[PDB]
Amino acid sequence: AVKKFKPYTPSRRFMTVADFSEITKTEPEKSLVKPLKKTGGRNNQGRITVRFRGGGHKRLYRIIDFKRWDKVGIPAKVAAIEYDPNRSARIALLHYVDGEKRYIIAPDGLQVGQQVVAGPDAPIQVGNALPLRFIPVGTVVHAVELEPKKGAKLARAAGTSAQIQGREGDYVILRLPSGELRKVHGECYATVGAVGNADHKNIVLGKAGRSRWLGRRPHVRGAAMNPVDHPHGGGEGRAPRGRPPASPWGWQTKGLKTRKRRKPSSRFIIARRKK
Amino acid sequence: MKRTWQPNRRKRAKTHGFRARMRTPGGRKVLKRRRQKGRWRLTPAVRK
RNA sequence: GAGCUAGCCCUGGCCAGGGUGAAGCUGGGGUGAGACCCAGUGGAGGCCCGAACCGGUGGGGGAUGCAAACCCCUCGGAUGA
RNA sequence: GAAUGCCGGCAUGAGUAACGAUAAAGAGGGUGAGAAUCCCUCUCGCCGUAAGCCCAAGGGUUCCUACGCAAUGGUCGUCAGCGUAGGGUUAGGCGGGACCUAAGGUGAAGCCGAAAGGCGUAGCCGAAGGGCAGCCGGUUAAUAUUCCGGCCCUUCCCGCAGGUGCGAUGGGGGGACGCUCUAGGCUAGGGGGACCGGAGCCAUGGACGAGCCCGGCCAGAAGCGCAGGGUGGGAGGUAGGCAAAUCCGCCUCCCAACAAGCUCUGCGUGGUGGGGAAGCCCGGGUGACAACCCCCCGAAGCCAGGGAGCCAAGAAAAGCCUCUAAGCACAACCUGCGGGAACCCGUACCGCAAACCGACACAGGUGGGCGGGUGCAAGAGCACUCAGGCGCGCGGGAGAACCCUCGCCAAGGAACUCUGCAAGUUGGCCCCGUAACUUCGGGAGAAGGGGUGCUCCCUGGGGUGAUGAGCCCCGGGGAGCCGCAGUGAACAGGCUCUGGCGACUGUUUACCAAAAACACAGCUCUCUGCGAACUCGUAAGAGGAGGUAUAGGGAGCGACGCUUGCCCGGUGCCGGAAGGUCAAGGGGAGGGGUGCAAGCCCCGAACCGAAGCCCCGGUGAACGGCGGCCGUAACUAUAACGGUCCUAAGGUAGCGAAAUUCCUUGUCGGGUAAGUUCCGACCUGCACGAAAAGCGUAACGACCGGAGCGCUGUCUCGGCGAGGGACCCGGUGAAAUUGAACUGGCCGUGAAGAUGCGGCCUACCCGUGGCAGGACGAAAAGACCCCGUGGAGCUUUACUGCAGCC
RNA sequence: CGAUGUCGGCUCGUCGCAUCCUGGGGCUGAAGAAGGUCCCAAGGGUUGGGCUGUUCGCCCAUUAAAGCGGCACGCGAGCUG
RNA sequence: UGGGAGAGGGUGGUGGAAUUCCCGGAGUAGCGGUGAAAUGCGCAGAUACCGGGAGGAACGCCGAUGGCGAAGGCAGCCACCUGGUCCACCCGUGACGCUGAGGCGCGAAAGCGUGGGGAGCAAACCGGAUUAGAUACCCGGGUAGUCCACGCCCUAAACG
RNA sequence: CCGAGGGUAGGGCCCGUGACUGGGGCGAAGUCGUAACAAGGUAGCUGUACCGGAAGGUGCGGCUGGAU
Ligand SMILES: [Mg+2]
Ligand SMILES: [Mg+2]
Ligand SMILES: [Mg+2]
Ligand SMILES: [Mg+2]
Ligand SMILES: [Mg+2]
Ligand SMILES: [Mg+2]
Ligand SMILES: [Mg+2]
Ligand SMILES: [Mg+2]
Ligand SMILES: [Mg+2]
Ligand SMILES: [Mg+2]
Ligand SMILES: [Mg+2]
Ligand SMILES: [Mg+2]
Ligand SMILES: [Mg+2]
Ligand SMILES: [Mg+2]
Ligand SMILES: [Mg+2]
Ligand SMILES: [Mg+2]
Ligand SMILES: [Mg+2]
Ligand SMILES: [Mg+2]
Ligand SMILES: [Mg+2]
Ligand SMILES: [Mg+2]
Ligand SMILES: [Mg+2]
Ligand SMILES: [Mg+2]
Ligand SMILES: [Mg+2]
Ligand SMILES: [Mg+2]
Ligand SMILES: [Mg+2]
Ligand SMILES: [Mg+2]
Ligand SMILES: [Mg+2]
Ligand SMILES: [Mg+2]
Ligand SMILES: [Mg+2]
Ligand SMILES: [Mg+2]
Ligand SMILES: [Mg+2]
Ligand SMILES: [Mg+2]
Ligand SMILES: [Mg+2]
Ligand SMILES: [Mg+2]
Ligand SMILES: [Mg+2]
Ligand SMILES: [Mg+2]
Ligand SMILES: [Mg+2]
Ligand SMILES: [Mg+2]
Ligand SMILES: [Mg+2]
Ligand SMILES: [Mg+2]
Ligand SMILES: [Mg+2]
Ligand SMILES: [Mg+2]
Ligand SMILES: [Mg+2]
Ligand SMILES: [Mg+2]
Ligand SMILES: [Mg+2]
Ligand SMILES: [Mg+2]
Ligand SMILES: [Mg+2]
Ligand SMILES: [Mg+2]
Ligand SMILES: [Mg+2]
Ligand SMILES: [Mg+2]
Ligand SMILES: [Mg+2]
Ligand SMILES: [Mg+2]
Ligand SMILES: [Mg+2]
Ligand SMILES: [Mg+2]
Ligand SMILES: [Mg+2]
Ligand SMILES: [Mg+2]
Ligand SMILES: [Mg+2]
Ligand SMILES: [Mg+2]
Ligand SMILES: [Mg+2]
Ligand SMILES: [Mg+2]
Ligand SMILES: [Mg+2]
Ligand SMILES: [Mg+2]
Ligand SMILES: [Mg+2]
Ligand SMILES: [Mg+2]
Ligand SMILES: [Mg+2]
Ligand SMILES: [Mg+2]
Ligand SMILES: [Mg+2]
Ligand SMILES: [Mg+2]
Ligand SMILES: [Mg+2]
Ligand SMILES: [Mg+2]
Ligand SMILES: [Mg+2]
Ligand SMILES: [Mg+2]
Ligand SMILES: [Mg+2]
Ligand SMILES: [Mg+2]
Ligand SMILES: [Mg+2]
Ligand SMILES: [Mg+2]
Ligand SMILES: [Mg+2]
Ligand SMILES: [Mg+2]
Ligand SMILES: [Mg+2]
Ligand SMILES: [Mg+2]
Ligand SMILES: [Mg+2]
Ligand SMILES: [Mg+2]
Ligand SMILES: [Mg+2]
Ligand SMILES: [Mg+2]
Ligand SMILES: [Mg+2]
Ligand SMILES: [Mg+2]
Ligand SMILES: [Mg+2]
Ligand SMILES: [Mg+2]
Ligand SMILES: [Mg+2]
Ligand SMILES: [Mg+2]
Ligand SMILES: [Mg+2]
Ligand SMILES: [Mg+2]
Ligand SMILES: [Mg+2]
Ligand SMILES: [Mg+2]
Ligand SMILES: [Mg+2]
Ligand SMILES: [Mg+2]
Ligand SMILES: [Mg+2]
Ligand SMILES: [Mg+2]
Ligand SMILES: [Mg+2]
Ligand SMILES: [Mg+2]
Ligand SMILES: [Mg+2]
Ligand SMILES: [Mg+2]
Ligand SMILES: [Mg+2]
Ligand SMILES: [Mg+2]
Ligand SMILES: [Mg+2]
Ligand SMILES: [Mg+2]
Ligand SMILES: [Mg+2]
Ligand SMILES: [Mg+2]
Ligand SMILES: [Mg+2]
Ligand SMILES: [Mg+2]
Ligand SMILES: [Mg+2]
Ligand SMILES: [Mg+2]
Ligand SMILES: [Mg+2]
Ligand SMILES: [Mg+2]
Ligand SMILES: [Mg+2]
Ligand SMILES: [Mg+2]
Ligand SMILES: [Mg+2]
Ligand SMILES: [Mg+2]
Ligand SMILES: [Mg+2]
Ligand SMILES: [Mg+2]
Ligand SMILES: [Mg+2]
Ligand SMILES: [Mg+2]
Ligand SMILES: [Mg+2]
Ligand SMILES: [Mg+2]
Ligand SMILES: [Mg+2]
Ligand SMILES: [Mg+2]
Ligand SMILES: [Mg+2]
Ligand SMILES: [Mg+2]
Ligand SMILES: [Mg+2]
Ligand SMILES: [Mg+2]
Ligand SMILES: [Mg+2]
Ligand SMILES: [Mg+2]
Ligand SMILES: [Mg+2]
Ligand SMILES: [Mg+2]
Ligand SMILES: [Mg+2]
Ligand SMILES: [Mg+2]
Ligand SMILES: [Mg+2]
Ligand SMILES: [Mg+2]
Ligand SMILES: [Mg+2]
Ligand SMILES: [Mg+2]
Ligand SMILES: [Mg+2]
Ligand SMILES: [Mg+2]
Ligand SMILES: [Mg+2]
Ligand SMILES: [Mg+2]
Ligand SMILES: [Mg+2]
Ligand SMILES: [Mg+2]
Ligand SMILES: [Mg+2]
Ligand SMILES: [Mg+2]
Ligand SMILES: [Mg+2]
Ligand SMILES: [Mg+2]
Ligand SMILES: [Mg+2]
Ligand SMILES: [Mg+2]
Ligand SMILES: [Mg+2]
Ligand SMILES: [Mg+2]
Ligand SMILES: [Mg+2]
Ligand SMILES: [Mg+2]
Ligand SMILES: [Mg+2]
Ligand SMILES: [Mg+2]
Ligand SMILES: [Mg+2]
Ligand SMILES: [Mg+2]
Ligand SMILES: [Mg+2]
Ligand SMILES: [Mg+2]
Ligand SMILES: [Mg+2]
Ligand SMILES: [Mg+2]
Ligand SMILES: [Mg+2]
Ligand SMILES: [Mg+2]
Ligand SMILES: [Mg+2]
Ligand SMILES: [Mg+2]
Ligand SMILES: [Mg+2]
Ligand SMILES: [Mg+2]
Ligand SMILES: [Mg+2]
Ligand SMILES: [Mg+2]
Ligand SMILES: [Mg+2]
Ligand SMILES: [Mg+2]
Ligand SMILES: [Mg+2]
Ligand SMILES: [Mg+2]
Ligand SMILES: [Mg+2]
Ligand SMILES: [Mg+2]
Ligand SMILES: [Mg+2]
Ligand SMILES: [Mg+2]
Ligand SMILES: [Mg+2]
Ligand SMILES: [Mg+2]
Ligand SMILES: [Mg+2]
Ligand SMILES: [Mg+2]
Ligand SMILES: [Mg+2]
Ligand SMILES: [Mg+2]
Ligand SMILES: [Mg+2]
Ligand SMILES: [Mg+2]
Ligand SMILES: [Mg+2]
Ligand SMILES: [Mg+2]
Ligand SMILES: [Mg+2]
Ligand SMILES: [Mg+2]
Ligand SMILES: [Mg+2]
Ligand SMILES: [Mg+2]
Ligand SMILES: [Mg+2]
Ligand SMILES: [Mg+2]
Ligand SMILES: [Mg+2]
Ligand SMILES: [Mg+2]
Ligand SMILES: [Mg+2]
Ligand SMILES: [Mg+2]
Ligand SMILES: [Mg+2]
Ligand SMILES: [Mg+2]
Ligand SMILES: [Mg+2]
Ligand SMILES: [Mg+2]
Ligand SMILES: [Mg+2]
Ligand SMILES: [Mg+2]
Ligand SMILES: [Mg+2]
Ligand SMILES: [Mg+2]
Ligand SMILES: [Mg+2]
Ligand SMILES: [Mg+2]
Ligand SMILES: [Mg+2]
Ligand SMILES: [Mg+2]
Ligand SMILES: [Mg+2]
Ligand SMILES: [Mg+2]
Ligand SMILES: [Mg+2]
Ligand SMILES: [Mg+2]
Ligand SMILES: [Mg+2]
Ligand SMILES: [Mg+2]
Ligand SMILES: [Mg+2]
Ligand SMILES: [Mg+2]
Ligand SMILES: [Mg+2]
Ligand SMILES: [Mg+2]
Ligand SMILES: [Mg+2]
Ligand SMILES: [Mg+2]
Ligand SMILES: [Mg+2]
Ligand SMILES: [Mg+2]
Ligand SMILES: [Mg+2]
Ligand SMILES: [Mg+2]
Ligand SMILES: [Mg+2]
Ligand SMILES: [Mg+2]
Ligand SMILES: [Mg+2]
Ligand SMILES: [Mg+2]
Ligand SMILES: [Mg+2]
Ligand SMILES: [Mg+2]
Ligand SMILES: [Mg+2]
Ligand SMILES: [Mg+2]
Ligand SMILES: [Mg+2]
Ligand SMILES: [Mg+2]
Ligand SMILES: [Mg+2]
Ligand SMILES: [Mg+2]
Ligand SMILES: [Mg+2]
Ligand SMILES: [Mg+2]
Ligand SMILES: [Mg+2]
Ligand SMILES: [Mg+2]
Ligand SMILES: [Mg+2]
Ligand SMILES: [Mg+2]
Ligand SMILES: [Mg+2]
Ligand SMILES: [Mg+2]
Ligand SMILES: [Mg+2]
Ligand SMILES: [Mg+2]
Ligand SMILES: [Mg+2]
Ligand SMILES: [Mg+2]
Ligand SMILES: [Mg+2]
Ligand SMILES: [Mg+2]
Ligand SMILES: [Mg+2]
Ligand SMILES: [Mg+2]
Ligand SMILES: [Mg+2]
Ligand SMILES: [Mg+2]
Ligand SMILES: [Mg+2]
Ligand SMILES: [Mg+2]
Ligand SMILES: [Mg+2]
Ligand SMILES: [Mg+2]
Ligand SMILES: [Mg+2]
Ligand SMILES: [Mg+2]
Ligand SMILES: [Mg+2]
C-alpha cells in the first residue's frame, strides 16, 4: 500500500510515499556497506555521458549476494528486511547458520524469521535458490542468472518476476518481465517467488523537488533549444517537429529498432517482447 | 562587484608552476621558449 | 585558460524571531465490529510573515560616474529544486 | 601637408568641471621658516549585529622608533601605509609536516595508441574531514597559548619493579556519521540587590539619603560531588570472517538487566597562582589588606556517540582495543615509577579594508567566531546608548535662476498620463468579525471595525525557592487622570470586483527583456534481455550501473477535471525467406595481341552472387492533412433534404472579432455624462481545434488587460520652506573637441537649408551668470538599404565528401 | 549613409490668411429675430473631459468661437518614449 | 437435541472440450461468407489434416416445467471458512411478538478511477453489400468494454 | 446609561427586469424520411453507453406487455 497526504501544500496534494511496512531494521549492517562513488553522469574523461544526473541524496552501497551457489546447502534465517536506496526492491539480511551474513533482494512474501537455502536439493519455497533445471515448470522466479556462475541479471526490480515455461535440452524457456521469451541455461541459478515491494510503481513523486532528491536533474526538451543544440531546436514561436522525431544526436526516436541484428544471443531469444 | 583575479597560492603553483609545466609536452615547450627568450622568471612567482 | 562564469564530484559551514497547525498518538462519542465525529496531544510542509544571506521588481539618481553595471526608495525568495 | 597615418613635444577647452558619500564641526594651548589640515585639552556630532573585537585567505615589512618633506597624499602638511636609518616576529602542547585517508591526481601489475601520449584493481600523493598533548596572569617601543610566573600534560629512549603467550602491514571490533523536532542538568553571557568594597559629591528650588557615582571576579592537578555518554556476564558447540585464532559472527544453556558495576567526558569544588573600578596626581601612581557575597534571566554552546519522529536512508583510512601467524619465548609486550630526549616551517603588521580583488588612499566585492544595555509582543528588526572606533585628506562665504534629496499646502481629488508612473493612503500587537467560489487544505491578514498611555485599588495561575518571602513570567476586574494625538519617536500590508496567460514553489538573456519563456510533478509514444540500448574516446577504457524492463535511454505533451474524431495515397518507422533492380567476387561460351613453337598475355556472354532501393502490408500522443458548385419548405429569408465536380480523407467534441479577425471602432448588451480599451453575447473563424494538445479549473503570480472605494502636488496650478550643489574669494586643476578665424539679420544665390557669395539692414571694445534655436553642433569610417563573383552562424528531399551504421 | 535622430505627446512660441469667433460691409427667395452667400479685415480670442500610442476622428458638457495651414510633418545638445 | 436437501455466499486450488495465435510435418487451388453476393483471406503456400506450444473466457451431457437466496442474483470438480431453511422429539424460556417514518447494509447490466489481463465477442469506427437512399437490419474487419483486484456509481419491464 | 433613527461595512431571502440562449406547448394548409401499432416489413419494450439530419441504430444485461 502507498501513503497519501492531506493537501496542506500544493505538492502534498499528490505526493505519495511507500508505506515502508515490511521494514524491520532502520540501519544497514556496517560490514556490508561501502561508499557509492557518485558520478553525476561523468565518465573517466570528466565528460557528461548521461545527461541530467546528480545532486541526489548521499548513499551507501549495500553489498548484495547475486550468486547464492556460493553457499549450497548452508541454510540461513531471514533476520531482517531493510531499505536499500540503491534499488527499487527491498533487501533482506540473511544470517547463515555458518555464521556468515549476506544480503539478498527481498522476494514477495519473505517473512523475518524464516529459513531459506540454495542448491539442487532445496525445497521449492519462496526465498530458496536453485539451478533452473530443478525448478518446476510454471513456478515464478526471480534473480535469474543469464549464464552459469556469472551472477543474477534478470528480474531484480520491485514487483518483477520471470516464469519458467518449459525445458529443452540443456536450456529452459523463460518469460522475462518484458514478456520476452528467452532461453536460459538450465544450470543458471534463480530464486523462487517474485520480487517484493510491488506497490513501488504507484508512488507519485509529487513535485520537482522529489526528482532532485533522487539525483535526477531537470530534463530539457530539444524543442526548447536552438539549432546548434538539437534537431528540434529553433523555429520562430513554437514549432512542430518539422522532421522525423530525432534524438540530440540525430537518430530517430519513434520506432527505430536499435538492437544489433547479428548478435549471437539472437539464437537464444525465441520471441521479442510484447506490449 | 566580484572580479576575475581571486589570488590563491595553491591554485597558482599547481596550474602554472614548474612541475606542472614539466609534466606535459606543451609545458616543456613553454619553458624551452621562455629560456630561449631569456626571461628572468620561467614560472610565476608564488609565495609558497 | 574553469583563481570570472556554468555544471558535477569530495569535504565543512550558515538560515534572528514570530504565525499556521497535517499524519500519528491518547481520551471520549459511535457501531455487531467499523468507517467516521469531537476534544486534548503532536509538530508536518519546494507552508505563511520577516532580518542575516541570496536576489534584482518598479521608479528616481548617476551617465568624461564613487562605479567599464554603482547609489537611494520600493520589491522577490528566505527548511529548500 | 594631409594616410580618423606612426613616435615625440606643446597648445585649446580654462583658471572652467572637479577635489569621491549631507556622520559636522568650534575654541584654546603647543610645535614650527610656514599650521583650517600635525600633537594636547575642552565642547559638539557620527557608528555601536559596527563604522567595535577576534580568525582564515590574500598582501609581503606596510609593524616600532629616530630623523626628513622633493615626489606620492585629489588642498595643506611640521603628519603619513611616503624618503633614509636602526630595531622588531622566540612553541614537544597554537597551525602544517616527521599520522590517516575523501573527491581527484599519480600509478608496481596490466591494457591501448603512427610519435607525442591515453588508461589503469594494488600502492602512493592529496584536507578546512578523522586523529593528536596548554590554561590563566605578567612583561616590550614593537612578540607572546611561543619569553616569564604559577599550575597541568604528550611522545620517544634507557633503566628499575610488578604483570602477561609475547608477537602484524594479516583477522575482527571501533573509529562511523542524515534531516527535522526535542528532554534533563550545566556553562558562556546578562539583569537586580536594602548586602560587601570604594575616591569623592550635596550644586540651581529640594535631598546627608534603602542618596548619588564606581566596582563586587578569573585559571586551577588529584580527591570528592552533581549531571550525562558508552558497555551485559559465564559455559559449551562451531563447517563463516580467502592461514591461524581463545578474537568476531552464528546456535544453545545459566545468571544479571530501564539497577548496579566498569569505563568516559561535562560542570561545580579544589591546594595554588592572579586580577582588581570610578575618582584624582604627573601609559604610570593611588584608590586597596579593595570587596570579591546573594537573588533572578539564560543559550543556537557543553554533558553527546542523548532522545523521538521521518524518508530523500545519510564518507574513508589511521590512531585505539582484541585475535592470533610466523617468529621469539635470558626475548617481547602491559602497568607504575624514575632519568634522559623532543627536529623542520609559520608567528611582525593590514584583514568588510587607505595595506586583500577592482589601473586610484575607488560610495562596489570579500568566508568563519564574539557582537553589551534599555524600550518597542519577539528578534541579529528599529531608536538611543557602553566598551571600542570614527567626523569619511580641500576649505571660507553667499542665500539668484536651475538641478538633486527632503517637508508642508486653501478648494478640488486621477480632471494628470500610454499607465495613479511617482507619491499618498494602509501599516505592529490584542479582541470582534469575515463573501463568491473550492481540489475542502484554502480563499483569509479577505473585507470591516473596536481596543492601545499613565495613576490607584481588588485579584487569578506559573517559573525559582521550600510549600514561604524575594525575584521573574503570563493574565483578570473595577475606579480614575492628561493631551490635538497613547504601536504619542523609529522599524511594520492600501483594499476590492473582473478578464487573459501559466497549475503550483522554482529557473533565465553576468551588464537594456524575469515573462505568457525554461523547468516541474504527471500523461503518451518509442528504443533496450544486459559485454543493454544510448553517450565520450582512434583504441584501451569509462559512464549507463556495481543498476536489470516497477529498470535505463530518446521524443512530445505539461498539476487536476471532462476529453482527444476522420485521412496510411506521399515521407518516416515496422513487418514481409515471393518477385524485380543490384557491387566486388565466382563462371568463361566466345574474341584478340604475340611466338616456329609448346606457351605467355588481354578482352569477354549467358549463369551463380548481399545490403539497399522497387514491390506487398501495418502504423498518428509518427512527418503531416482535414473541400468546391447547383437546386429545394404554407411571404421573404434560410435550407433539415436531393444533386454534382474533386480528394488519401474533407475539421468531430469544444471554443470563437480571440495573446488568433484583414474589412473593424463588426453588431447587440453591460459599465460611463461620454468607452477604438474592458466585460458579456452573436458567428461568413481573411487565417481556432483537440498531447507544436482542445475546452475549463480552486490556489498561486514584483506577469499583461478593465473597473471601483480609500487617499493624494499626478493634475487644475502653483506656492513656500530645508539641506547638498550651482554663485563669490583662497588652494589644487582635468576632458572630449579643435583647417585656420578678424565667426551678425533678412531676402536671394550657390551641389538644391550660407557667419564666409550678391544686395540691403543692423552693429562701439571686452567679459560674467543663464537658455538651448543654429554652427546640417560632439561621439561612433550607418546597425537600416544596396553593392563585393567579401565573411561567418543556421537549414534542407542543393552539390560533393566524411564519421557512424548496414 | 567617416550618421542631416525618425510617429505622437508635453513645453515654448512665431508666421501666412483660403477667417472659426469678435469688428465693418454688399446681395438675399433679408417682415422681425435667426440664417444663407460673397467682399474688407490676421488686433486679439479660439474651453474642459470619455475612447485610442495615436495624428485624425467620433462622443459628453459647454462656448462668441471651439478655424485651417507653414516654421526639417517647428521644437529629443528642451523633456517624454 | 438429533438429523436433511440445496447452482446460497466468501477464499484458495485444479479438470477437459472448443476458439484464436505461434512452431514443425504434409499437401494444393481455393477458402470464407450470403437470400444471392462482395469486401476480406490465399501460390509471399491459404482452407481441410497430423504433432507440439502459449493464452483467456465460459463450463457440454447431468439439466428438468428442477433446486437456492430477502432481492439483485447463483451452474465443471475439490477443500476451507460461512448464511439462511426444512423435518422428527415436544426437552428449555414464558408474549420475549407483528410492522416499521428516519437510519444502516445489500443491490443485474452499462458506466467511472488505479493497476492487471485480453482468446472469443463487440458499442464507437472502417470497408462490402442491401436499397429509391441505408449514418441501419446482413457480411468482412475493429477500439473501449466484456475478465481479475480494490474503490465508486445506485439505476432497471430491480416483474408475480 | 439606554435610546427612535441616521451613517459605514459585509451578508441572507424574494420580486421585477436583461443582449443572448435552451427546450416546451399550441397552430398547420409545408419539407424530409417512416420510428411505433400486423412477425408494422430488423418482434417490442427497457436501464445504460456510444453514435447518427430526423424519427432512431447498435453494444451489454434484462422483461413478455412478442406473432409463428
Ligand atoms: Mg505493503
Ligand atoms: Mg497526497
Ligand atoms: Mg496527511
Ligand atoms: Mg490522506
Ligand atoms: Mg495543488
Ligand atoms: Mg510512509
Ligand atoms: Mg516496505
Ligand atoms: Mg568499512
Ligand atoms: Mg560501489
Ligand atoms: Mg564509477
Ligand atoms: Mg579517475
Ligand atoms: Mg585526465
Ligand atoms: Mg563534465
Ligand atoms: Mg545522455
Ligand atoms: Mg548529468
Ligand atoms: Mg541519490
Ligand atoms: Mg527500498
Ligand atoms: Mg517503493
Ligand atoms: Mg507516477
Ligand atoms: Mg522525467
Ligand atoms: Mg522538459
Ligand atoms: Mg529559445
Ligand atoms: Mg556549442
Ligand atoms: Mg549544424
Ligand atoms: Mg542540426
Ligand atoms: Mg524544428
Ligand atoms: Mg517553425
Ligand atoms: Mg521555437
Ligand atoms: Mg507560428
Ligand atoms: Mg522560440
Ligand atoms: Mg519554442
Ligand atoms: Mg513555448
Ligand atoms: Mg516547423
Ligand atoms: Mg510535430
Ligand atoms: Mg513537416
Ligand atoms: Mg548470450
Ligand atoms: Mg573566491
Ligand atoms: Mg595577488
Ligand atoms: Mg592556498
Ligand atoms: Mg586550489
Ligand atoms: Mg606545478
Ligand atoms: Mg618580465
Ligand atoms: Mg636574473
Ligand atoms: Mg611558464
Ligand atoms: Mg560534507
Ligand atoms: Mg531560512
Ligand atoms: Mg494547536
Ligand atoms: Mg507519533
Ligand atoms: Mg517557505
Ligand atoms: Mg514563506
Ligand atoms: Mg546582485
Ligand atoms: Mg534595481
Ligand atoms: Mg515606486
Ligand atoms: Mg524621483
Ligand atoms: Mg536617470
Ligand atoms: Mg552606464
Ligand atoms: Mg544599491
Ligand atoms: Mg539601496
Ligand atoms: Mg521589502
Ligand atoms: Mg518571506
Ligand atoms: Mg525562516
Ligand atoms: Mg519557512
Ligand atoms: Mg522554498
Ligand atoms: Mg599632398
Ligand atoms: Mg582628428
Ligand atoms: Mg585624432
Ligand atoms: Mg596622428
Ligand atoms: Mg600619433
Ligand atoms: Mg595657444
Ligand atoms: Mg565656459
Ligand atoms: Mg572625479
Ligand atoms: Mg564627484
Ligand atoms: Mg543625504
Ligand atoms: Mg561642513
Ligand atoms: Mg596645516
Ligand atoms: Mg603650513
Ligand atoms: Mg591632535
Ligand atoms: Mg546593540
Ligand atoms: Mg599588493
Ligand atoms: Mg608589531
Ligand atoms: Mg616601517
Ligand atoms: Mg611632500
Ligand atoms: Mg610639500
Ligand atoms: Mg628630501
Ligand atoms: Mg601629491
Ligand atoms: Mg586621490
Ligand atoms: Mg621639520
Ligand atoms: Mg600615508
Ligand atoms: Mg631602535
Ligand atoms: Mg611552552
Ligand atoms: Mg622522526
Ligand atoms: Mg596515505
Ligand atoms: Mg589535517
Ligand atoms: Mg615585542
Ligand atoms: Mg592540560
Ligand atoms: Mg595484558
Ligand atoms: Mg597476545
Ligand atoms: Mg592489528
Ligand atoms: Mg559507514
Ligand atoms: Mg564525517
Ligand atoms: Mg533539510
Ligand atoms: Mg538579562
Ligand atoms: Mg548539576
Ligand atoms: Mg573455527
Ligand atoms: Mg589596579
Ligand atoms: Mg597598595
Ligand atoms: Mg580594607
Ligand atoms: Mg537556532
Ligand atoms: Mg542520537
Ligand atoms: Mg523512498
Ligand atoms: Mg544512519
Ligand atoms: Mg574509501
Ligand atoms: Mg613457531
Ligand atoms: Mg627530521
Ligand atoms: Mg623555522
Ligand atoms: Mg605573533
Ligand atoms: Mg586600516
Ligand atoms: Mg561594505
Ligand atoms: Mg566578516
Ligand atoms: Mg594601496
Ligand atoms: Mg575599475
Ligand atoms: Mg584599465
Ligand atoms: Mg580618502
Ligand atoms: Mg573601498
Ligand atoms: Mg560584549
Ligand atoms: Mg516596535
Ligand atoms: Mg517588535
Ligand atoms: Mg529590518
Ligand atoms: Mg547604554
Ligand atoms: Mg566631514
Ligand atoms: Mg572629503
Ligand atoms: Mg551667492
Ligand atoms: Mg492640497
Ligand atoms: Mg476619489
Ligand atoms: Mg474623496
Ligand atoms: Mg489603470
Ligand atoms: Mg506612507
Ligand atoms: Mg509604520
Ligand atoms: Mg461576495
Ligand atoms: Mg484587519
Ligand atoms: Mg481576493
Ligand atoms: Mg503620560
Ligand atoms: Mg505623534
Ligand atoms: Mg531612522
Ligand atoms: Mg505587511
Ligand atoms: Mg477577484
Ligand atoms: Mg489559460
Ligand atoms: Mg511561464
Ligand atoms: Mg509560472
Ligand atoms: Mg490547470
Ligand atoms: Mg510552476
Ligand atoms: Mg521558494
Ligand atoms: Mg528562459
Ligand atoms: Mg543581455
Ligand atoms: Mg539582462
Ligand atoms: Mg555583455
Ligand atoms: Mg548581455
Ligand atoms: Mg532579464
Ligand atoms: Mg519574476
Ligand atoms: Mg514551461
Ligand atoms: Mg496530462
Ligand atoms: Mg564518439
Ligand atoms: Mg570499462
Ligand atoms: Mg559500468
Ligand atoms: Mg560502475
Ligand atoms: Mg539499470
Ligand atoms: Mg504544469
Ligand atoms: Mg515545459
Ligand atoms: Mg471541476
Ligand atoms: Mg466524420
Ligand atoms: Mg498517411
Ligand atoms: Mg505510410
Ligand atoms: Mg516531406
Ligand atoms: Mg530477388
Ligand atoms: Mg575460351
Ligand atoms: Mg491515440
Ligand atoms: Mg500531407
Ligand atoms: Mg504531426
Ligand atoms: Mg479550420
Ligand atoms: Mg467571432
Ligand atoms: Mg477565445
Ligand atoms: Mg485566426
Ligand atoms: Mg491582413
Ligand atoms: Mg478586429
Ligand atoms: Mg485591426
Ligand atoms: Mg466601437
Ligand atoms: Mg449602456
Ligand atoms: Mg486599454
Ligand atoms: Mg461576420
Ligand atoms: Mg492553436
Ligand atoms: Mg513541439
Ligand atoms: Mg500553441
Ligand atoms: Mg492550497
Ligand atoms: Mg507567478
Ligand atoms: Mg510573475
Ligand atoms: Mg509639484
Ligand atoms: Mg519648511
Ligand atoms: Mg528651497
Ligand atoms: Mg544650502
Ligand atoms: Mg537651499
Ligand atoms: Mg584671422
Ligand atoms: Mg551652406
Ligand atoms: Mg539660403
Ligand atoms: Mg554675415
Ligand atoms: Mg568667403
Ligand atoms: Mg563672388
Ligand atoms: Mg558677402
Ligand atoms: Mg536687419
Ligand atoms: Mg544651441
Ligand atoms: Mg544645459
Ligand atoms: Mg542645432
Ligand atoms: Mg553657421
Ligand atoms: Mg544639428
Ligand atoms: Mg542639434
Ligand atoms: Mg557614441
Ligand atoms: Mg575602417
Ligand atoms: Mg561607411
Ligand atoms: Mg554602412
Ligand atoms: Mg559603424
Ligand atoms: Mg539602398
Ligand atoms: Mg556569383
Ligand atoms: Mg562581380
Ligand atoms: Mg561560410
Ligand atoms: Mg546507431
Ligand atoms: Mg544617410
Ligand atoms: Mg566624423
Ligand atoms: Mg557623427
Ligand atoms: Mg421671416
Ligand atoms: Mg464687395
Ligand atoms: Mg486676427
Ligand atoms: Mg500676429
Ligand atoms: Mg485621440
Ligand atoms: Mg503627422
Ligand atoms: Mg483614427
Ligand atoms: Mg464611428
Ligand atoms: Mg450657446
Ligand atoms: Mg454667434
Ligand atoms: Mg507644419
Ligand atoms: Mg510631409
Ligand atoms: Mg511622412
Ligand atoms: Mg518633426
Ligand atoms: Mg520634433
Ligand atoms: Mg532624448
Ligand atoms: Mg519626439
Ligand atoms: Mg537643442
Ligand atoms: Mg510619452
Ligand atoms: Mg518602447
Ligand atoms: Mg439445456
Ligand atoms: Mg416443553
Ligand atoms: Mg428506511
Ligand atoms: Mg450495481
Ligand atoms: Mg459490470
Ligand atoms: Mg467501465
Ligand atoms: Mg484482443
Ligand atoms: Mg447519399
Ligand atoms: Mg474508445
Ligand atoms: Mg477507458
Ligand atoms: Mg420475471
Ligand atoms: Mg439621526
Ligand atoms: Mg415500420
Ligand atoms: Mg419492427
Ligand atoms: Mg425497430
Ligand atoms: Mg447529416
Ligand atoms: Mg451504428
Ligand atoms: Mg429480473
